[PDB]
Amino acid sequence: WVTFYWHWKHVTIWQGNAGQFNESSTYIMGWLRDYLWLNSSPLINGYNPFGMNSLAVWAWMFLFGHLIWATGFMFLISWRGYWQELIETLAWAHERTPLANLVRWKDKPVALSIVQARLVGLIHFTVGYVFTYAAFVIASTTGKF
Amino acid sequence: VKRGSQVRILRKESYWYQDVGTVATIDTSGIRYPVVVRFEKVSYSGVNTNNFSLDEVVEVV
Amino acid sequence: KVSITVDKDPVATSFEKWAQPGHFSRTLAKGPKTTTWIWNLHADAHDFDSHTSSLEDISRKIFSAHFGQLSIIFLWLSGMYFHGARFSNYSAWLSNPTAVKPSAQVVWPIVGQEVLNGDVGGGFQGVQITSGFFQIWRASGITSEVELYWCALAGLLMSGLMIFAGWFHYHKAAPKLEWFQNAESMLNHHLSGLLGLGCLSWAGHQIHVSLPINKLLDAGVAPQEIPLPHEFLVNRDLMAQLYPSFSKGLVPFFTLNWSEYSDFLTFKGGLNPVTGGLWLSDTAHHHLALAVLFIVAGHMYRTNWGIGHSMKEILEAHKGPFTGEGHKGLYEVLITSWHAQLSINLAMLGSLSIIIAHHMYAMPPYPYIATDYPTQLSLFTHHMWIGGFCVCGAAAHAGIFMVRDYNPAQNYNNLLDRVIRHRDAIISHLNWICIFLGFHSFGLYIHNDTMRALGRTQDMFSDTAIQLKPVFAQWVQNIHTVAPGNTTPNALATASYAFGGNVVSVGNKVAMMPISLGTADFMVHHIHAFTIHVTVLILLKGVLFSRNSRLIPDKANLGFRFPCDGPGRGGTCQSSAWDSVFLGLFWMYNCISVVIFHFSWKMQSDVWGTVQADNTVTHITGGNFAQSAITINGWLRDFLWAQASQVIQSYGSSLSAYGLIFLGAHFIWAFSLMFLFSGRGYWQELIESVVWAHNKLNFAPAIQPRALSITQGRAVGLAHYLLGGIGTTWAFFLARIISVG
Amino acid sequence: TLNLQIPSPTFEGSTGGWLRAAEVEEKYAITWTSGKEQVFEMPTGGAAIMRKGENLLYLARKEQCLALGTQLKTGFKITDYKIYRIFPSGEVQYLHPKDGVFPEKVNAGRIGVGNVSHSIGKNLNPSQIKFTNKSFN
Amino acid sequence: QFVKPYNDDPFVGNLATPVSTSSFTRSFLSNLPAYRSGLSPLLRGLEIGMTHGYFLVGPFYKLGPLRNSDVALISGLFSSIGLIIILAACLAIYGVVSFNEDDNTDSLQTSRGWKQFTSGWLVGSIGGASFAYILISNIVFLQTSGLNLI
Amino acid sequence: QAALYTHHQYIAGFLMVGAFAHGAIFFVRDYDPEQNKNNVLARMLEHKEAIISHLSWVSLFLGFHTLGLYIHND
Amino acid sequence: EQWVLNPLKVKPVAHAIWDPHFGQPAVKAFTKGGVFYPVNIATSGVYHWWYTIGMRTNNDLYAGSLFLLFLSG
Ligand code: CLA
Ligand code: CLA
Ligand code: CLA
Ligand code: CLA
Ligand code: CLA
Ligand SMILES: CC1=CCCC(C)(C)[C@H]1/C=C/C(C)=C/C=C/C(C)=C/C=C/C=C(C)/C=C/C=C(C)/C=C/C1=C(C)CCCC1(C)C
Ligand SMILES: CC1=CCCC(C)(C)[C@H]1/C=C/C(C)=C/C=C/C(C)=C/C=C/C=C(C)/C=C/C=C(C)/C=C/C1=C(C)CCCC1(C)C
Ligand SMILES: CC1=C(C/C=C(\C)CCC[C@H](C)CCC[C@H](C)CCCC(C)C)C(=O)c2ccccc2C1=O
Repeated sequence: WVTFYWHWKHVTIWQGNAGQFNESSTYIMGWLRDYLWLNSSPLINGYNPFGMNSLAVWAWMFLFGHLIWATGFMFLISWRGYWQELIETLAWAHERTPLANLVRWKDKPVALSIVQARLVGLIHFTVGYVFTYAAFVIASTTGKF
Repeated sequence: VKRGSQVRILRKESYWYQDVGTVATIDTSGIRYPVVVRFEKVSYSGVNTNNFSLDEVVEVV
Repeated sequence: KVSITVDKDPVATSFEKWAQPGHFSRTLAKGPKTTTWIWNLHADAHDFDSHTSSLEDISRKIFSAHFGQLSIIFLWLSGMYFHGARFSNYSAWLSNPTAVKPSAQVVWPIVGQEVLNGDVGGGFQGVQITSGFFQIWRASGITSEVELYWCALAGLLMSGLMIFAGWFHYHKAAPKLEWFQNAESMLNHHLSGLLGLGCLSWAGHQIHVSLPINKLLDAGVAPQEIPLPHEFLVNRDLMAQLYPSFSKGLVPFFTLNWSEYSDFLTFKGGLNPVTGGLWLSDTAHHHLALAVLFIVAGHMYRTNWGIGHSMKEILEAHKGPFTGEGHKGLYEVLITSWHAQLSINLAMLGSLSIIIAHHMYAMPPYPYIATDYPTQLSLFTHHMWIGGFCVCGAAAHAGIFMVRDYNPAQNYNNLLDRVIRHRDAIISHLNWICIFLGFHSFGLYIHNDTMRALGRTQDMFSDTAIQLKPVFAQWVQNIHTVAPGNTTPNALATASYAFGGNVVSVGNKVAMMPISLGTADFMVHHIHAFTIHVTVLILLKGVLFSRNSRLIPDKANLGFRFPCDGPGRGGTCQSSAWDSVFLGLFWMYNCISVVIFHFSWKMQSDVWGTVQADNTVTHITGGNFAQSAITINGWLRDFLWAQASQVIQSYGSSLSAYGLIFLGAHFIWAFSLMFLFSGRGYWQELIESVVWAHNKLNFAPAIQPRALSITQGRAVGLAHYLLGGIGTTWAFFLARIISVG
Repeated sequence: TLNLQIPSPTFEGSTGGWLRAAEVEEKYAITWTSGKEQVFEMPTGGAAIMRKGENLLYLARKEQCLALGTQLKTGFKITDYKIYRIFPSGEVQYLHPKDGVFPEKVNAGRIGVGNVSHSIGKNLNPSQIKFTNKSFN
Repeated sequence: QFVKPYNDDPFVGNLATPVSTSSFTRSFLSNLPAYRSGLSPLLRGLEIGMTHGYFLVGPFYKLGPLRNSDVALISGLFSSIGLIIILAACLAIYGVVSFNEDDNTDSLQTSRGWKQFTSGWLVGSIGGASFAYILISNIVFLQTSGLNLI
Repeated sequence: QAALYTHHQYIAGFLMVGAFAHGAIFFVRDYDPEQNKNNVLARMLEHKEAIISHLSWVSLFLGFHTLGLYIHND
Repeated sequence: EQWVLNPLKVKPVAHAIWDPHFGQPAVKAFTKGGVFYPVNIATSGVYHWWYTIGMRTNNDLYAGSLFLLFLSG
């Protein structure tokens, strides 16, 4: 919230249309339309079917952040017992498969712990958060000015 | 304290700490926690009764 | 013997139990010591199998609940018909269907919400509707608000009849378990009577009412000038003008001279050039043939007269060397468990809903529905969602059967037992195939995104680069295009113009044109496969491991819906079939969202559009799907960012409601994550602090406040997640399509 | 002691049985007498037929063995089920009915392990047992 | 009838099925190098690597970054060699970590046996990749996948 | 400028979360009630319920009314 | 050195890019610094910071890096 506020206010001032913030900041559709949707254009056009520019890296990292964020959703919504009962079947399959039972694990493959899963999901969520916004802020500022 | 008396709990770990219950029985055999207190408020585990010692209960007025 | 036996006055109608919530349950009838009691009341309201051990009681409750549901549905239909009769622009739409937007809802002018009464057309301003009721009525031959009023009256009368029947068959004449356990008789009657006579009556209605009225409407006659259906019924000469074979009568029918009816019973195929829908003269023949088929099918089972089959004999006779006893015990399982039947019926109903969505878009069945793009999109996505939910419910009730009504004694070395005895092979192989599909379907999109970002556009998986052509789908499309005259000799046109052919245009707008499949279509189809397979993995894994597993050998004792089995064994969270349904519902949402997005973009980019005087069609998006749908950036920019403009710029318009619902659905979706990412201990401790605050003021509820159970927290999170996501897509789709059509 | 010649409950096979870890680390066994040939549910998955007389069954986990025992005790009325643990060396040990009587009822001879002489509220704090060998008890 | 307990053991985590215990399956598995009798771990590795480094050159040759270049085949061989080295390293670390130095007489489940297996696999893989490179460079039908006959 | 501001604000939030986490860790591990007999720290623990309940009330206050004004404007 | 002349016109480059995955289009797209090789443009403000401090030549920055290596040691 803090950085959204800072960035939108300063972007509007830099382009000289501070009235846009003054008028659209009062409802959430204003933020969704005149700040996110409006300023994501150069970033999402970093690469396109018709070419690419230097912002392509930031577009790729934007999508990267979305991906890792949604991946963290996995660890945060899905909990251990399901994965443990699935890894059991996987271990059975490996032990029972010819030409791959010649190889065996030295550490029993188990599911992640409860606290471990919370931490991994939190880390994925945080990395997505930070990388998505870093891309957005740098690419939109560089494409607008 | 005697049977059918209101007693406030003084056990810190108790769901009814500093809360009032009714003494249902006091066993004089010599067990660790003789008094038995009933409560109207159920605990998280769903039990409305417990066994307390004489030093963990104070009669109310 | 298939016979009727009922108990008279089993339950006395009285309000005594209306004032005793939880009466149905022994643990709940005591009273609410905590707030968990309130939630349990609703979670266990309709779990009749946990109220009593009496199959007769459960079956009677289910019968009456079905009657109540039918009354509710009839009330719904009567309301829709009444709104069409009183609060709609149906007559104006009949006059000019291609210019006035259908509308049957009006809002009151209270807080400025009157803006939602947009200029739909026909001198009428209301809320544009996307349910297709106007086209249903036009196909039915309705041309007045009087007929719609009579339809609403019939719906209300049927709702009353259904509610009375439910009360009567619970409290006055409740059938017995021997009455309920008549699978042969029930299937005979459903197939023959319900379905066969329903489609026979509908064929008669189409032959006597819909066909001539729609013939005149397509001829351009005014709805006021068209005669009335009883005029058509009693004036065989008037009908013999439009369809000259009614002068012949029913002698051709009874002499098997059926070709005499080719004028109104034909196999034309294609789409009506004027309306853009299917030929009602084809639908009449379709329903007549279905009536014959169903009435014949309903004579297969033995009831009272020796002739017929016994499903027990059939099932027990169907066994082989890989299956041991085969289908033995399944007849008993299915006539003793309502949950097994519910699972089968829900799976079939959901699959049917999905099939219906696909067909009803490619073969627009109603007059003027194909060029009503909002109606088409809305119906497709709606029925897709219903299908997904029904499939997930089928998984849930399969798990419930496995936990509750599964008995190993009665299932020994049959198919069910053998499945449970090699569940590990099934789940391991499905795991591998899910991983393989995920890789070779999504890593392809990732490869394309990275190559387009690196400037190696010649290394992508695109039609202009490395190609992944769905040659099999294109081959099937070619077959269906060339079938008319060759493999369906007596059909004039293809079943759907989506396979190929000429564009069908109504009102200078595409109704249905060929849909071309390329690399992007190959990719999206394999992603559909991936998502369906993963959902199946979750649901089937839960169902198969409902009773026991290497982790929890005694899980049926814990039940179908339990939170966990503790932090031991490493952690046993979400190890129940209920939690499998929960995760599989998340994944069904994923699958259906991708499916409906694929439909929306593909249809707006390669089917829908306006046709110029040059015969060339310009589409809503204009071919952006072929070269943009191959990259996640393409989907994010050319579909979501590009098409969200209509909904985010809807303030001040009649779609401002769609904008507001867009934002509110976002709110609910985010609000779900509080329940999904969190646990019960934190909220119970926060409630402890709040209760201290309340006690400091010498008051607190007698019903002690408790945080939601673990299962209930998961359920609330999932419900809010699904509502928010589906509502966001709802607002987005409706705003976009009502703005650009 | 355990007799390795007791027949087995004529199971048809499953993929939920024991694996290489049973041959390498530990393999549990359960023996019980049945008055007739009933159908019971394997803790691993599937149905099996117990024989009239003694029945021996091999599992990978003590929890599986005890779940089967609980099923026999509650569903059926068999309570002579004994549980053993077998190592690759052939060191079959005896576990359930440890003293010949189920743990749910007191028996003379047992010694209390893990019993504490106060309530949980009297536990010490980690600050008090920090950098020391004291126990929070 | 066709599906039965594994090795007549009803309680082992396996089932005897046509795919798992048929005559064709047993013959094929028992005649593969990983199971054939008499082969040294080195010869097993030789055969397996020969077989694997052959198929590796094609995917790299026909879909690699330099596939539309005149150095596509050499690039492919080179990338196969790199992957073979990586997999040989994997085999070596797996051998040193999993198998302790006790001597079980080269049974492929020993330190010495696995060392011989990985050495043979490396040699055979590099040799097979080179053989495939030679054949592709010299035969047009393989460079065009048959599109020379068109 | 935008990159620097976002950078330092995110670092600030991480550091604040860590400060509170390590305060909790101190309470779990290093707190000696007998040593902190009725000083400011023991008093914080004494009226933790008041602190938490009033913090919850102010959170609900702010949330309810800020979100309500935003929705009204929307 | 060419940024300290027209700091309001020249974009400050952080470091060169050497990625064997870049195509010619990407190499060209990232040669925006007038340096004749693909580069990243710094967003950390170290250029402005050092210019204010008193750094003018690349030798000053190199000596600073040498000193900081010595201090790490
Ligand atoms: C300088 C300050 C400082 C110091 C000295 C410590 C010291 C300590 N903290 Mg930490 N802590 C800090 C700041 C600090 N903390 C901050 C700012 C936070 C808030 C985020 C925390 C939150 C915190 C918690 C919640 C806990 C600790 C714990 C601990 C102790 C154990 C550390 C441990 O487990 O290592 C962890 C070792 C690691 C290698 C960390 C792995 C995860 C990190 C975050 C990497 C993830 C990023 C990923 C790699 C990037 C991917 C990039 C992408 C492009 C691919 C230790 C005394 C733990 C403890 O013992 O408590 C009793 C504990 O439970 N700390
Ligand atoms: C609660 C869920 C729900 C809701 C709200 C709706 C809502 C709607 N459906 Mg329905 N629908 C649902 C579930 C639902 N459907 C399911 C589960 C199915 C699959 C069986 C269908 C199948 C379906 C069809 C085939 C059609 C609709 C249509 C409609 C629309 C018009 C309503 C109407 O009166 O149509 C009245 C419906 C008809 C005139 C068509 C009836 C033809 C079917 C084949 C009859 C089947 C009856 C039979 C007894 C069902 C059991 C079959 C089983 C034994 C195999 C409306 C948007 C119609 C539409 O889109 O119109 C534009 C439409 O044609 N729906
Ligand atoms: C033919 C359809 C059908 C039928 C007859 C049943 C019947 C049953 N189901 Mg259900 N079920 C169905 C479909 C069906 N199901 C489907 C499609 C799914 C997949 C989602 C499920 C998934 C499912 C599960 C996972 C479980 C059941 C259970 C049950 C039993 C008790 C349910 C209960 O008490 O509900 C009472 C009613 C409620 C609690 C109300 C729930 C409604 C929620 C809160 C959402 C409503 C939102 C609504 C649409 C409005 C949104 C708009 C917003 C702005 C307000 C009962 C036998 C339970 C069971 O048997 O447990 C032992 C159980 O655990 N079902
Ligand atoms: C974007 C978010 C996300 C992602 C990536 C995944 C990924 C997965 N989920 Mg899902 N899941 C999600 C959200 C997500 N989930 C959420 C929110 C939930 C909670 C409802 C779940 C709940 C859930 C369940 C309950 C299950 C899954 C399953 C799966 C697996 C499907 C098949 C597979 O392995 O595909 C593989 C493909 C991918 C993981 C895509 C990314 C990989 C790319 C294309 C390749 C990158 C590799 C790269 C070269 C590595 C280099 C490293 C280093 C050099 C830098 C997979 C691990 C199912 C499963 O495991 O069945 C097999 C399963 O049972 N998920
Ligand atoms: C947008 C998503 C969202 C929302 C709305 C909330 C809301 C809340 N969170 Mg947060 N939370 C979220 C996401 C969200 N959270 C996430 C993703 C997490 C990570 C797991 C958390 C984790 C979390 C924790 C750990 C805590 C909170 C707390 C709070 C409260 C903060 C005070 C406040 O704003 O009160 C104002 C209330 C609101 C903004 C919600 C009101 C919603 C509507 C507008 C009210 C009207 C309802 C309407 C009449 C219903 C009609 C529908 C019906 C017919 C079905 C509040 C209940 C704290 C708390 O409980 O403090 C008291 C707390 O301890 N949250
Ligand atoms: C399962 C199935 C279904 C449908 C029918 C189908 C046939 C496709 C069948 C599948 C068949 C499959 C998967 C066939 C694949 C065959 C493969 C990978 C064959 C590989 C052959 C390898 C060959 C020659 C290697 C030759 C190597 C040589 C000389 C190496 C020599 C050398 C070595 C080893 C070391 C020193 C250097 C030197 C002297 C060059
Ligand atoms: C000087 C001046 C100039 C302009 C006019 C103005 C009126 C502003 C005037 C006055 C300014 C003043 C008085 C500013 C006030 C700022 C203050 C008081 C800032 C303080 C912020 C406090 C913070 C973060 C506290 C965080 C606390 C934490 C982690 C506590 C963690 C802990 C916990 C949870 C358990 C025990 C251990 C420990 C570590 C203590
Ligand atoms: C927020 C939250 C709570 C606290 C929320 C509670 C106790 C909900 C109580 C809400 C009131 C009583 C509902 C009535 C007010 C609503 C505004 C009206 C809508 C609800 C009805 C439609 C049922 C939990 O208890 C919990 C438990 C387990 C996992 C996650 C969570 C969780 O996320």
